[PDB]
Amino acid sequence: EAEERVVVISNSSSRY
Amino acid sequence: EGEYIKLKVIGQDSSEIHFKVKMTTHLKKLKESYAQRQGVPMNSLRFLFEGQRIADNHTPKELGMEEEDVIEVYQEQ
Repeated sequence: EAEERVVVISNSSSRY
Repeated sequence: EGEYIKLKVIGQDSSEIHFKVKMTTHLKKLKESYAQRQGVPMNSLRFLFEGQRIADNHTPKELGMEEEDVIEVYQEQ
């Protein structure tokens, strides 16, 4: 039995 | 603030992964996540809603999707 799978789909600090 | 709707993505093997998306989210993001979790390239798959191809920049609003709607995934033709 597979379990339920729910996936949620939701710069000066840079140094490179 | 808009709500997430929960979509069921059904694989060729009848497996399911559910995704929560907002009504204005571009569905490319769902496609990429699904392909990642299946271990295959995104461009090897086609994603259908009521038999019609889901574009990268389709949104649930454009497609008229609602809570608990189904997306079917097939191999790209």
